[PDB]
Amino acid sequence: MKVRSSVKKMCDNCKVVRRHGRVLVICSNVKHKQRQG
Amino acid sequence: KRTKFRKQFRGRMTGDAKGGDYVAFGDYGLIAMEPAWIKSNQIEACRIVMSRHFRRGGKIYIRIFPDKPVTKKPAETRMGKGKGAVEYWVSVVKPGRVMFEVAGVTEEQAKEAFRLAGHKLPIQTKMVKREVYDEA
Amino acid sequence: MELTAKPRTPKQKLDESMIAAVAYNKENNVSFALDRKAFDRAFRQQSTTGLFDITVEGGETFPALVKAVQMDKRKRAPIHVDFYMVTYGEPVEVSVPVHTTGRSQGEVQGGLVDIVVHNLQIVAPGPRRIPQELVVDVTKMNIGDHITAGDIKLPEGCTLAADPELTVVSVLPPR
Amino acid sequence: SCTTCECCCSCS
Amino acid sequence: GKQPIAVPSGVTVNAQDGVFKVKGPKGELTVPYNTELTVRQDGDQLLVERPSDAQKHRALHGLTRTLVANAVKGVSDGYTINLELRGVGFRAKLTGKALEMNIGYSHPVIIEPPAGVTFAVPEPTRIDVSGIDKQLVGQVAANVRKVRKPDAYHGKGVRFVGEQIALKAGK
Amino acid sequence: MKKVAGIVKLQLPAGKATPAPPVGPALGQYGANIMEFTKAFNAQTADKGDAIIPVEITIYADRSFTFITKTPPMSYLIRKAAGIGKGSSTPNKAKVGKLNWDQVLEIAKTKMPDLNAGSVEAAANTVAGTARSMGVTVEGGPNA
RNA sequence: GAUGUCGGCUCGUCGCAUCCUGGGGCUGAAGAAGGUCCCAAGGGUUGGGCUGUUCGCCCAUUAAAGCGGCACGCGAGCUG
RNA sequence: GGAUGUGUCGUCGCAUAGACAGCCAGGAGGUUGGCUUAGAAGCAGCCACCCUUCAAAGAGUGCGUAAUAGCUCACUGGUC
Ligand SMILES: *Cc1cccc2[nH]c(C(*)=O)c(C)c12
Ligand SMILES: [Mg+2]
Ligand SMILES: [Zn+2]
Repeated sequence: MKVRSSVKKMCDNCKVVRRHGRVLVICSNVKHKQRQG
Repeated sequence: KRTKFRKQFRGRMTGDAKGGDYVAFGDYGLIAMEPAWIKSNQIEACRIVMSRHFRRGGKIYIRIFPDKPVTKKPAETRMGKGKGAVEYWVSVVKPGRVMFEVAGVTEEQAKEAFRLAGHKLPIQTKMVKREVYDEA
Repeated sequence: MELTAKPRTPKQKLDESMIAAVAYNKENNVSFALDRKAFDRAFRQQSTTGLFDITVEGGETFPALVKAVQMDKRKRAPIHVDFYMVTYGEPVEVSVPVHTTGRSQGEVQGGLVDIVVHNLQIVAPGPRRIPQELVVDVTKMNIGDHITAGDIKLPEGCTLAADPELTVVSVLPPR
Repeated sequence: SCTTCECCCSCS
Repeated sequence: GKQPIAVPSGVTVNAQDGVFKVKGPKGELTVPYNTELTVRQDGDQLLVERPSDAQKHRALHGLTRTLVANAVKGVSDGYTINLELRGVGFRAKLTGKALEMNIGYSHPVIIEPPAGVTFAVPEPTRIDVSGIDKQLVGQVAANVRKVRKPDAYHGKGVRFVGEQIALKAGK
Repeated sequence: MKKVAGIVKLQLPAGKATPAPPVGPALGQYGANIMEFTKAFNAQTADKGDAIIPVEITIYADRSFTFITKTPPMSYLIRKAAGIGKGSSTPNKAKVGKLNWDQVLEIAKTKMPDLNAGSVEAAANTVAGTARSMGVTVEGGPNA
């Protein structure tokens, strides 16, 4: 998991979700699993 | 960058731009939206940032040269007068002011030479295209 | 440009999307104030080479030509425009932009071609027939071919205002 | 493995 | 948006209040929803219309139907997922109903089906989680798929048969 | 060596033996013999020696294998025709030379087994596309 | 018309930008041993040589031998 | 700085003669395009980005290997 403040896509899979008050990043690739929090 | 010669010093103040056209020397142009002071090296960071992205062309214009000398803290004290004769040189940009404006490279190949040169500038900016026909 | 009102007070428009202009020539210099979006979506095309319909509220279609327009800084939007009414046989002087066509003989060669001067101005356009453009050859140009007004072909009559040997374009070398 | 043109390679 | 509603014979809906009670051959079920979320059986088939349309309202809509459709496929044919034991020595027996795990752990893993679910083990390296409620079957099945998630190098543990899991490859 | 079958495709020279660089570990670790190939292959390449004729191999099992000769490269024949033994970094800037359309007759008369083009005109303007980006110009043509 | 200054010793206590324990994502994570980031301050966090020292180096260990704050915590508590 | 969190205004846009997302299926031949290297075949880097057929399929998305390969895409048809 990569916690960054600047979250953004990385390829053609990144599905920037928004669960419990949080902006995340789900991609087929896991190196792309981003998360602001 | 740093000017070849002048007086030596200054002071400060601000009010919306004045000599910031728009289209000129290119179809595309990156603009300043905030009242700042642009350090000389902060142009380098930009220009170079840009070069890299443009393998060739040199169609990049930087009409925002450093015409202002600032000083600095000589380690401490205060019991003296003018200090830091040589801290750094700035180029006082103001909203609507135009710093850069590429030419020749497609939209997206310009819409990046700017995004990038932007990240290292003290202010926010927006890119502009055409319909700038005041004087020429 | 169904521009209606025309007073010195723009309160009834500053707020509501409407631009603010003023046309003239030497006769009627009627104070104006046209619509935003309109002129917006309008001046774009024709640009400073297109006289359009000016039926001020009441019905009085007048012929004019976009002169000097002063838009707000900080914000790409305009604020004031200057319409210079058409004439008949002679308006004054116009601004004709420069273009180019066909692949240049310096582009694939090793460099790019550059228009030293975007919009170009000539002497005596000709009411009813004033170029809204200007296409100029470029191919022939190689590695240092400087095209000047002394070259660009003129639309039968139109005479050049700017100096003859002034470079309009030049294929700039690489790097 | 190991090259395209001198002499070794790959293969499982 | 969603509308089609295949409510075959066997079932039986009772939108009596916010309590959208159900009854079928597998077993009478019960699924609650929102009230302002209009829905009733028109003629033969069924439909869950909605008051307002956009988001706040169109979401619950996308909810209600789906969920009712499950209550349908529910009592009508019931649910049952298929799991597969994979890797050396991985296996699962049975104790009455209790799925008996045994997959590399110093000590086996015993699992217990919830009141409304039953396990099934064809071969000792394949799992079967049959049940009523669509959620549960899933809600329960997942727990097993947890006991031992597939390792990113040989894809061991529990998985979904045609489980597409690529191996990272090490040395 | 081991019990493995499947597919294979490569591009070895024509009139040149097959040492370690060409095959060896390349297509040898798939259960096959280089020896019996150093012959059979270079046997059909004699009619068209002095090039590198692409050829695909098909494996089955044990020590079985096949091969299908193709058409040798045509960049060699032109280089000799231009007195140049090396390519060009800039195919638009610094070009190679110039030929005649007669040289294209023998292109679509030997490379016909691969050319699935329409009829003549089709494959005739197909080959030019390969010539146009290499560094060779087209002589003559329509009109005039 | 006085708010005693360094270091140590005694006594704590709190913050976290966690030294070790505990939970987790990614790893260039094969196992083992590590890297990194995220969560987490319950509790722990050795004894010596040199130097007033603070630090730091060095001995020998260790799960670790955390970084700071409370008038660089603490002299109506001592040393000095 | 980041973001399918809403409200309101503006721009393209592309479209029942049936798109978008879903699905099945296809996927071109030249050519491992020419170039540089111990080599590099739609995907390290220079140059271009043409031909053929077609309802089609671009010397080309990204992942992948020492190049292969393999896996999908842009273009195409039916199902709604
Ligand atoms: C020459 C060389 C360079 C890089 C890798 C290589 N693999 C082999 C195998 O034989 C050789 C000789 C090389
Ligand atoms: Mg600021
Ligand atoms: Zn990604």
